[PDB]
Amino acid sequence: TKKDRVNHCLTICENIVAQSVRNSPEFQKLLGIAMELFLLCSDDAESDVRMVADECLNKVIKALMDSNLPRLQLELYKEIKKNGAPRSLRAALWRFAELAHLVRPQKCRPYLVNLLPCLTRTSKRPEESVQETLAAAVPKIMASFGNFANDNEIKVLLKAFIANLKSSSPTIRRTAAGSAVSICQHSRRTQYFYSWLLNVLLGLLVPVEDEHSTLLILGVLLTLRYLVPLLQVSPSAEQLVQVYELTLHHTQHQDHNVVTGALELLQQLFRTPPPELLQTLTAVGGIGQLTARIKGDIGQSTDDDSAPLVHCVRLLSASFLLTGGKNVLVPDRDVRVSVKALALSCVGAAVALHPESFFSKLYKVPLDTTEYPEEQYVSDILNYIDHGDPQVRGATAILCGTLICSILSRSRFHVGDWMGTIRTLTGNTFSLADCIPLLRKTLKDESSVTCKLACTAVRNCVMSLCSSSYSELGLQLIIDVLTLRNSSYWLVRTELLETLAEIDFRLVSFLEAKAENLHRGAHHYTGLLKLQERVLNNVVIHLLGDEDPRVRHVAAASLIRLVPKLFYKCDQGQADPVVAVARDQSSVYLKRIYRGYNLLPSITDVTMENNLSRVIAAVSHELITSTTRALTFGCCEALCLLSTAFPVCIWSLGWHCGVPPLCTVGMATMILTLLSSAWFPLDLSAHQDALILAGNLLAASAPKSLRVWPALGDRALVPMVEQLFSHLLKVINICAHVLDDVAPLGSFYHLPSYLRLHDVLKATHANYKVTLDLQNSTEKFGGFLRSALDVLSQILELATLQDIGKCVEEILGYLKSCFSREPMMATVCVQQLLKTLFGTPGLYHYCFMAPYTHFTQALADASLRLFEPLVIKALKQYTTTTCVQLQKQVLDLLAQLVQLRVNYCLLDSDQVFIGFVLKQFEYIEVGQFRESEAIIPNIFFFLVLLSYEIGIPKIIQLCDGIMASGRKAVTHAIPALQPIVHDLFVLGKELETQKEVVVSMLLRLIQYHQVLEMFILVLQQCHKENEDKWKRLSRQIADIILPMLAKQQMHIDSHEALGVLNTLFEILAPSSLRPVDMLLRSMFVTPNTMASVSTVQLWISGILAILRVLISQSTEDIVLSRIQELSFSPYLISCTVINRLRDGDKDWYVHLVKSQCWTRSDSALLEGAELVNRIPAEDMNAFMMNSEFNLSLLAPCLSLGMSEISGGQKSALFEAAREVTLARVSGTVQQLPAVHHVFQPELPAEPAAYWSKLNDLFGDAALYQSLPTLARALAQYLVVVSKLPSHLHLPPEKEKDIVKFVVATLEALSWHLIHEQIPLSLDLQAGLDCCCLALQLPGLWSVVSSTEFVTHACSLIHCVHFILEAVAVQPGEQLLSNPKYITAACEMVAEMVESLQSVLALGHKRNSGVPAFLTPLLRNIIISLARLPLVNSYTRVPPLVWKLGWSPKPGGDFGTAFPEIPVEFLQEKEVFKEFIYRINTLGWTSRTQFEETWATLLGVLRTQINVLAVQAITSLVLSAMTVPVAGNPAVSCLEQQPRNKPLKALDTRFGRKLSIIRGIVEQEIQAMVSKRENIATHHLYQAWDPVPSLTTGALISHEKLLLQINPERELGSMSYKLGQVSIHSVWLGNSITPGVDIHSCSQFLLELYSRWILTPAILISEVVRSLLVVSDLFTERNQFELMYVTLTELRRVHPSEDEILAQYLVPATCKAAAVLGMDKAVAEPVSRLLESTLRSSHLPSRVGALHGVLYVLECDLLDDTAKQLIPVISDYLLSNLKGIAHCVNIHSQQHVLVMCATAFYLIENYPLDVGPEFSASIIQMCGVMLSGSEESTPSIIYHCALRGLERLLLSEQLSRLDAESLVKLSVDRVNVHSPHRAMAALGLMLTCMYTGESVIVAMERVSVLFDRIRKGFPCEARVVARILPQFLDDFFPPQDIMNKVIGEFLSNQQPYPQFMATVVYKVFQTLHSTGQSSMVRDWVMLSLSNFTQRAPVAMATWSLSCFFVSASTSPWVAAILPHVISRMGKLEQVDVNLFCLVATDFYRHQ
Repeated sequence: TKKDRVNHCLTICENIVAQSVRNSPEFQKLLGIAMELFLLCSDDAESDVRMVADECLNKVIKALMDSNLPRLQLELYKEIKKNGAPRSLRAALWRFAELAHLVRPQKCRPYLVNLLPCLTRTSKRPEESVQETLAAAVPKIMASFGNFANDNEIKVLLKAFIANLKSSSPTIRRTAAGSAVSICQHSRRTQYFYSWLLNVLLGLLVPVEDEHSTLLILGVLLTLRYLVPLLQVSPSAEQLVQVYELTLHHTQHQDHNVVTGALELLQQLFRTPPPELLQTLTAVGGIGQLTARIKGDIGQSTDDDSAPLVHCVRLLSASFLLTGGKNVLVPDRDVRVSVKALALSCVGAAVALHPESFFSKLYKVPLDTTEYPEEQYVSDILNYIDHGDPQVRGATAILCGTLICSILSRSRFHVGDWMGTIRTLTGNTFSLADCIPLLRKTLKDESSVTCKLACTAVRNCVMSLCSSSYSELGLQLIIDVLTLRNSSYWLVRTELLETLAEIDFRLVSFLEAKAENLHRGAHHYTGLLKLQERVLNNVVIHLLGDEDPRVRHVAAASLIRLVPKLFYKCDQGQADPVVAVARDQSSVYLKRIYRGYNLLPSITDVTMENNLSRVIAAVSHELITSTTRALTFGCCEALCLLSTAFPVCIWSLGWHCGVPPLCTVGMATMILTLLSSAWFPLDLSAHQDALILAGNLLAASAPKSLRVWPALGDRALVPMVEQLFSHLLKVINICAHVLDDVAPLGSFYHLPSYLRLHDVLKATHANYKVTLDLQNSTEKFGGFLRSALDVLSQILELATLQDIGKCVEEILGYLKSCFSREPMMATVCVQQLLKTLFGTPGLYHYCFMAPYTHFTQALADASLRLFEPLVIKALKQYTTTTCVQLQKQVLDLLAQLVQLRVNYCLLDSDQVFIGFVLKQFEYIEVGQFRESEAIIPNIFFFLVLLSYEIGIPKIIQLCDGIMASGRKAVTHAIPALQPIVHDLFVLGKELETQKEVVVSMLLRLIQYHQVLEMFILVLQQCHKENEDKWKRLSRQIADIILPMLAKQQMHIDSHEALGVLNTLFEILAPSSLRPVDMLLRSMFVTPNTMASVSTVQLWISGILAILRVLISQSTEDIVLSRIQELSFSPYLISCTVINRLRDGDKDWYVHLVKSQCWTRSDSALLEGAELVNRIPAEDMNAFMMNSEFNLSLLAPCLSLGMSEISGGQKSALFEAAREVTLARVSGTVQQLPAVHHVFQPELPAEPAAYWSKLNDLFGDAALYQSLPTLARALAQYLVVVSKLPSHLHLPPEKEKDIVKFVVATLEALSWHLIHEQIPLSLDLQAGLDCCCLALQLPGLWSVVSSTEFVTHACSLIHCVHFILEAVAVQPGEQLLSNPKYITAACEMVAEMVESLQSVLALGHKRNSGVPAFLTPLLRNIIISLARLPLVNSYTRVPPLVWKLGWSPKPGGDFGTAFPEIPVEFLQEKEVFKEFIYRINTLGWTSRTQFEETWATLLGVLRTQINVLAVQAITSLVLSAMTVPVAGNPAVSCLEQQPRNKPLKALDTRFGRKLSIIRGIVEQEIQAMVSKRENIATHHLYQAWDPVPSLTTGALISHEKLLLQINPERELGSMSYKLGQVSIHSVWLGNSITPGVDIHSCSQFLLELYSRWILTPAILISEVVRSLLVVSDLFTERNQFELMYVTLTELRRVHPSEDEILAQYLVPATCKAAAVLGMDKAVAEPVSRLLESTLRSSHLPSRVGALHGVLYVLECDLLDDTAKQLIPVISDYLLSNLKGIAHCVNIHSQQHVLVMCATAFYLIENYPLDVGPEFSASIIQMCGVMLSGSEESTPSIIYHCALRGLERLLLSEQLSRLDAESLVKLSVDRVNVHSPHRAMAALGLMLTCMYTGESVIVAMERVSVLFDRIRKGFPCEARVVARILPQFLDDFFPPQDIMNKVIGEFLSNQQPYPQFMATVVYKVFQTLHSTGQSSMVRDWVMLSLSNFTQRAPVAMATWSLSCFFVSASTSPWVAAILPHVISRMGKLEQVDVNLFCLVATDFYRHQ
């Protein structure tokens, strides 16, 4: 039945696994019985039976390590106690060590007690096969069952194994020695049990002159080779020196098995020495202080005057390998060559310890000069290079390696001076010139065992020579190893490349330039000796192409060690090779997204990015141009080890090659073509390294690309991500059908390419399930399944819900089968899916000048649910596993189900999982837990985050147990509080008591430098919360740590440790460091003893970190006054004190213009200003600056010379009249007295007789007349400053005298109201315009603020409160219902700002008293005076505070410098509504005052005050959004962006003519039609639109954005109206396309408004509205993605019928999807929400939903199916215009205005997506509305639908029949009566003629312009006379233009020819072109006949003189016409003489 016995064992195995039913009361009985029967199959003796049925028992265990582990391990302990056959007991003992680390620590302590009776019987067994496997289980069992035993159980077990050293078998001697030493690593006390094994063994060799049973001598020396590796009460320093004398007697005790036993013990105690033993041998006296074949006086190891390591080399040589007479070999007959091999390796490991031994004499007393001629030294050790075999010539190859390694490190590379001292002491002649040619020879040796040992000698020896004086010989040994690259022994080639990885090839390139003979060398070569390109192209990349899997892996790790060490020539950092070595030695001595990628700005070394881009150039070249299988295969393994040490996201400029050509996608296009071949994935050793490297190269595009697969946003990048996500779902599809035996989107059935991949994952899985070996790193399926769930993770971050929404079904099925094999990184696949299913330089720079200036810059700053089946399975694993890499990834999966609020239903009835985390705190304190270190930071993050739903009272009692009762702090106690402190201090009366508890615990723990990072968090919140509490706490830790720094209790051993303590004294409050009594007693101290470098090192770190305080925090003056009092003697550490511690008509024209200028006053001002122009311009000041020039001819002289500059050439009008204006300003202030006193209208003469001078030099009625004529002068000059060149700005020296003159003209205004009357009340208006502009300029406003002008800034407050009170405040009222004058100026400004609510608001019931031309002027001037630093601190205090008890002292070197208001007053609503008024209309100042108001509002964040402070945070960001000064509502207003592009119809030669004509028409509209929100003053051409340029730039003027402004807005009215930042302007300031840190304030607001949504229904509505306004200021594609996620989870939860909340979120959700891609997963949620709200009955809900149409329709090329839902929005627009065609007054205003603005945006940009019938019918609905009456359709509805009609014509989109419908409607509206209505209709008549019988139809349009002169107001017909000169010259020739003008000039129905006189003048002088200047003459003849039929006789002669002027000579007749048309009637004798002169120069002109 021998073949019948085989079939029985194998059928029992398969019917247990295929049950699929475990933990059953039927299944429990079956597994016990037939489990003992698997080993009787092995107990039966046949190799056909023994081999077959032992691999079958391993199929049961591994399929049941998850399910039934406690049932498996109970049957198995029974068999050892049975103590069966030596074949039966053996193969069960393999099984029980591998399942020892699978037990739980709950059940472990019963398993320990039962084994020690069972583990002693198998130690007493003499079977030599049973004893072997126990030395491979007592390593594994007692390391996991180690910690659970006391001191009683482990002393019994070690007395047994020593009685197994008393046996004679060589197999049984070495298994009892490795059992004693594996326990003491894990016993209970690792250091206590090392000292106990050394006492037991030396009594077995107590005094050595005995008979010691020479088998038992070998038992004691083998337990000591295993324990000396572990020695590095304690094992004492006198216990270890008894070990060492024991062996030197036993290197002499004769045997060949006992001589070889004490020579392996000596080779290992020098390599890894115990540090107590190591100092007693190098010391000079050595053993003499601890006590208080050879034929000469050696001198034993007790003697002084020589080290014992000088002694120990004399002894091992003359007995083994040297004869004391002559340089001669010892024969191999005497000493074996196994015994001569271990004696050459012990002489080499001591020279690395004590190098002076090798130069010593062999005998101390010389040996018999009669017999021997000469005595020799120990240099005949180096004659064993010629001795025979390997490992003697190879172990004298390694004796010359560490003799050169350890002279250079002994004497610091001084091989000159150190060799002199020895030669006069021991007279040998042995230089290092006689050993390197002994080392150059063994590299060339024959045997491949001799070559392995000579190339480890160059690992030690060529980093010490090459930087030494012998670096001529040091470079040659670099050369010879390069010839050893092609020898055919696989261990010879991998110890080459480690001595080519430790090379510093920046120090190696330096020696090449110095060489001249070494480049030649042998055979006289010519050229360069290129080491670097030959050692990198022809070894390291070349040895990647080797055949062995051993040689390919070691060559990758060198390119991790070579890249920081290259030095390629001529970088833009290091230039020379001299400067290269200097930068690697100055950094040494002078100082949650997934793991793949990065979003930082990524500061990087510029020259370290250059060495990493030359090693990825030659590596992608032996992967593409390679011809072998072996070059492609082991160079995908060298690219996966770069990207885990030099990641791609950090070093992207090195990895970049090509793709996106600029954050990179480097080289990832080749490697996908390797994987898609059917050749390369068929072997799992390097297909798993090509998947970890293709996920690093598609993730470095994540900081660029992100704004199918809609989040990729780069269509050249999508096929690289479509492929891997197709490649990684077909490799989790072949790992699902393999772990479960099932026959063969992700699908590999129909591919024949991936049916080859199913036979390769099934060969590596038949060797795991058959061979039980749990602890393997390399498994190639367990290594391969780790690689393809790591990179399925990193792609899902790029994915969205819309791409994965068809695959959440797919990826969850595979992981339930992929869970059991590797659950550690199968939840890292599950941790990420839930994120994206829920949305989420020249050697003076380097050595000194670059590190010297990081020093001084930080000192000035020191002066300052398908988861429900998968989620339940992961919780059963944590209770039953034991590997603590898996316990760490399960505590992060549950901190994400509580943030993303999954309800606490994972434990539906009980509290099963939370009860198990409390028990694990029992095993850490006692220490019955194996790897608590890697779980204790993540245990405590799970616990604190649940309590916001175990409470924070209970959480902090658990952490107090670990610290005082448990292990050390730097693993357990200090990472325990990093989750608590960050989640308690950063994020009422219950919260105050728990903060006192946590600060007391750290004071017990200050000693550690990781505890000092937690305490920089504590000090930065008290400076923010409460500055009274901030200074109390920095005093308590002042007198703790400075007593520690003198007694050196502070662990500052690291340079991670000195960096934490110096950022502490900056942030510690300077009041606690201001007495220098404490810092000096902690400074000038002496430590206890400076013998040890543990204690020398902590005393010099206390002196370096309290000296960073005496340099910054206190200057030189304070420090040295103290030491005169404190007797700190300079003999503190002196050379006597430091020693005991270490041991212990040219001129005719000039006269005519004088008649109206040198006069008193005239009305000729616009006519007077033109005559001064053509004065010959070389002389203005001679003809303007005179005795009496009219100063009312000087201020309108400034306005006309600006219009020349705004278009063209520089103006002689405007340049020379800036010189005249500012000279008269100075002399009146020179007429003012010297020292100014403040004006006081209440008590004027009571101060002094200063006011006596002020009425005679200033109070003259002749000097008063100038002050309103000099007051119009400075009004027009300060306006144009925003648009003048730099020649024309006001001078800096004349800047003081324009500040002093605003003060002096506003005090002449207050001086008439007292005495005479009002000044003139136009002179009320001219004097307060000089004052409104000096407060808007950045130059003039700064001078008013300084200390010199306290009198001049408090006198504009007394005199603007005197003009506002003497006009508005009727007698017997008020406005609303230090020296004295400063606080009488400070109380004055508080009263005026409360009036802007009531008094000065434009149109209030209280505003009937102010005459409403000052409510523009006096509203802008009360704002800019309370921005002064004299005043501003008091004005922000609301008036309910001063009734309460708040009055601190002011000091700022001024009057009032009050601190800001504390939070406790703001907790009342009436007190809180008045503080928010003072901050918006007032703005802010320099940027320090912006962050003061930010901290006061957040502490407010009872629900009546939660509502009103979310609205206060909206208004603070917008004053950082303003385009000028940004924080001043006086000057400026909010920036807006046109969503209409600039036009195409301009920029042609006919098109540049289009832009001049409609410049004149639009500009006098805004003087009539518009609202002046921007403009305070009364001046005319104030056209100012704050559209910026865009990274912002200059400001765009109003004439350049001619038709940019959107039709949603009233003319010029600047406010928020939902369209401020259009998504055109998001993408080109923040480059994303699918002074305040304003970026800082917008990240903090995304965290706050999501936790309130995910609050009462009052607070639901006002939180969605604050987030839509700040959306102007989101500056990143990371920031727009978080906005869209929070708004969609609301709608499914919050009810649909909340129609306040419904109309803020439809504007909110739609502006996200525009900056985001409007993709197929985004369109279907965004398109459905716009359709429903337009059906709502709530009329302001209709209006917010229509702005969301625009942003979707605006920029993104919209999806083709979703643009068929534009006929959803097209149909709504037709229905509500036919009802609001006739009547607009009835229905609405801003529902009628916003709805016609989006009709115009469809016809231009998106024509074809709507019908052609829809375009022509929006034209017709603006006929009925624009031809309505002046009350049927309002003026605001009129002007906005009409500006959009001339937009569509300039766009070239409209048809030829569609365009002429607009032509007819514009004719009928010019003849309506209202001219502001009729000024806009004239602009439409131009554009139709400017987009286009030809002679005939143009006759009708021209005569429409001529009638508006006749009928029409003179505010209208100024516009018509500027155009019609320029208008007629362009269209039709001047023979036809001439007939209509004069016949409509001479007519009796001409109401005034005055404005018709300017029309005829500009025609002729363009007709004075050379072709038509004579045709000018013919038309003069016909018009003279018409005058003979007469007008009235005074009137008829006036028209004659105007005509001949316009047709005359050039220089002087042409300038007479404004002097002629000045006097129209009123004939004079002076009038008769002027007619004669003009028409006679024409008689000589013919």
